[PDB]
Amino acid sequence: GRLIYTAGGYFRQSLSYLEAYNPSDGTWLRLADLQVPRSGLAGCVVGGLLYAVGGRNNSPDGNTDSSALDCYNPMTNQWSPCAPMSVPRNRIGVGVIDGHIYAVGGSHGCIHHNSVERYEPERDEWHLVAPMLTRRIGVGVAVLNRLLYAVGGFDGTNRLNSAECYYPERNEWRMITAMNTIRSGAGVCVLHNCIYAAGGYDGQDQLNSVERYDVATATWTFVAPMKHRRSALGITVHQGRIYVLGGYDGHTFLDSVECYDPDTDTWSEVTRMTSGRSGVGVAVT
Amino acid sequence: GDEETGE
Repeated sequence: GRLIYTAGGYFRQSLSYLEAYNPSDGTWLRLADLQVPRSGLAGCVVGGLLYAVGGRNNSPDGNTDSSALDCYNPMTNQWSPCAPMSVPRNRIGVGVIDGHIYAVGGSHGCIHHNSVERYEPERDEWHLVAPMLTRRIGVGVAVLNRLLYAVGGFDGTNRLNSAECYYPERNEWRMITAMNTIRSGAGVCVLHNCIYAAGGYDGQDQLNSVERYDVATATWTFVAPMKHRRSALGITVHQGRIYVLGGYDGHTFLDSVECYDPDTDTWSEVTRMTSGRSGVGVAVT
Repeated sequence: GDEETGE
């Protein structure tokens, strides 16, 4: 029985919450708080351990961009610090290949990163890899066919509909087919050999539209839209279904959790988080 | 403080 973990987020200020949802019984578990509050972070799992990567601590009295990597062990209910990244990365994108964490783009003050780094848990080390062709903050990251895709985001001037792909063996990036919609702060995941891009911000409105990339045809196709428009939403895949958590709709910090069934092409509200928030880190273990 | 994140 795997759980959907939600770490950090934002409501008035950056949060420390670590909560886990059980889709089987609909229950929420209140787990050990993050040591440092963060929003704009990303979550991932390697060998049953949860990782909270980058982000920013937004407090009423000041902001602190994060280069931190923290590891949560569900068996001990304890957070442990890891080696930090080379640079702080707020609005980061994260992906896992062969038990290695890829930290993609994000921001540090005025800097919009195109840089990409990789973490080796067995050595507790980060190393820079080939940078992206585009500077991307609020980037969605997905792993498919042992390739790392970086989708949408913001380059510092414009919000992007463009997407690119990383080849770990060759250590190089190549541009792929651009999405139908400009999306920054969208939820990006992989389900049944397809990349999904849900919600985000186009420059004028928070989106409820969802589009899917098919590798064989190299095309992006719209699927059923979500019930709620949302930007800076958390996203994950659990037992063949997509789960979207919170985000900002332009008025409210959502507590809404929607579930997408690819067999019926339908979204349904499954639960509510304990409180509304945006910019959470999400993973399943 | 922005439309994308609500910060």
